[PDB]
Amino acid sequence: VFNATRFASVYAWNRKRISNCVADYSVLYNSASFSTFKCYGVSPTKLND
Amino acid sequence: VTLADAGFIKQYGDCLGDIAARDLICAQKFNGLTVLPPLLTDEMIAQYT
Amino acid sequence: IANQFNSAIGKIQDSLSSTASALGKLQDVVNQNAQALNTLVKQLSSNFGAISSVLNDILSRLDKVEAEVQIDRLITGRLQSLQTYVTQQLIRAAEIR
Amino acid sequence: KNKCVNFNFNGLTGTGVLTESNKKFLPFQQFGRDIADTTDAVRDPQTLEILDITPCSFGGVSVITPGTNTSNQVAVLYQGVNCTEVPVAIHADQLTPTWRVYSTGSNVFQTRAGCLIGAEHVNNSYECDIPIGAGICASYQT
Ligand SMILES: *[C@@H]1O[C@H](CO)[C@@H](O[C@@H]2O[C@H](CO)[C@@H](O)[C@H](O)[C@H]2NC(C)=O)[C@H](O)[C@H]1NC(C)=O
Ligand SMILES: *[C@@H]1O[C@H](CO)[C@@H](O)[C@H](O)[C@H]1NC(C)=O
Ligand SMILES: *[C@@H]1O[C@H](CO)[C@@H](O)[C@H](O)[C@H]1NC(C)=O
Ligand SMILES: *[C@@H]1O[C@H](CO)[C@@H](O)[C@H](O)[C@H]1NC(C)=O
Repeated sequence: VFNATRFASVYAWNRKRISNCVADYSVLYNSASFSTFKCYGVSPTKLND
Repeated sequence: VTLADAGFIKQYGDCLGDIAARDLICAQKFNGLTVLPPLLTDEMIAQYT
Repeated sequence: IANQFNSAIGKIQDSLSSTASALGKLQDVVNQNAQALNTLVKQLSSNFGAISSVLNDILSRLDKVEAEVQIDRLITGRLQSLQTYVTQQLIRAAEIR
Repeated sequence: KNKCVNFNFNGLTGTGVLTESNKKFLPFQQFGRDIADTTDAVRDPQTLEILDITPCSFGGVSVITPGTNTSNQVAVLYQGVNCTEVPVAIHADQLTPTWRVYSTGSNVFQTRAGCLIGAEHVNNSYECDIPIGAGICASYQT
């Protein structure tokens, strides 16, 4: 998702299904690489719980 | 006249399981609301009468 | 006079065995107290403008500072639900007295 | 099961005692809810059985006293409680009231009003001094 060579264009934005897996959101959210990481019904600290 | 709780003890085994679905008095008590018994029993009111 | 008293006491038993609603003054008091308690339990389902009615979900999903603003909304409305219940019960206690 | 715990199912945190349920959940249901919109049953995400959730036992505590210039002796009513829940409270873990010298027992009385500790049950009746409920009163006497 985040490092794939080619993104979709915003008029035809791609959707991937995320399923049957252990996510780690500390591995994402603690990265220095993101200018925006903005949440709308959960704090990004709580995503691992 | 049919009463809704007289106050005369709830001992968990009479309120868990099937009763935790089919009784309002367990939804009241599990939310911090309790009936207290009257000081005179109905048998003492009948002795006065 | 004795046979008329004995027959009139017979009609009390027959009526109390036959009609349903005669103790409606006592049943209305039991119904009002039950309906007021059911109303108070049901006010826990209200969000009062918070993200959830469920206090544990606010604490599962939000950090200390975000959760305080949501919990304050539930405290405000639940405290108002108790102040309403206790005022209505103080007003009913005067009718019963 | 049958023990008071801090549960967390799929991120649903709560405090309660878990029992095996006979509730008939459909495959698309993970939780059941009360009329207060609180979760009151859950399907365990490891082994798909249904667990009833019930809150850890609780009740009012009333303290029964003569005047403090008459005595420092008090009795305690755990109100709406069967006696068994006050020994089972044994303070090797926590409670809301920190004190537990009463739960020594030896002078426990079951009333309809609750579990009464620190008062001797006597068979001979008197006029009501301190009202406990359900026909029971307490008094400070020789
Ligand atoms: C307090 O709880 C105990 C159980 O822990 C109750 O004892 C049961 O009483 C019934 C009716 O006599 C019997 O069928 C059971 O066999 C008893 N069980 C045991 C383990 O003794 C007791 O009745 C309760 N008392 C009150 C007043 O609630
Ligand atoms: C958890 O383990 C049990 C036993 O192996 C299994 O039946 C169940 O399907 C597992 N849960 C998931 C999500 O597969
Ligand atoms: C309370 O008891 C003390 C003695 O311990 C006595 O001096 C006082 O007058 C008493 N007061 C009342 C109101 O009983
Ligand atoms: C009360 O009296 C009965 C006999 O009528 C006796 O069996 C019982 O043990 C007595 N209880 C107390 C607390 O003395």
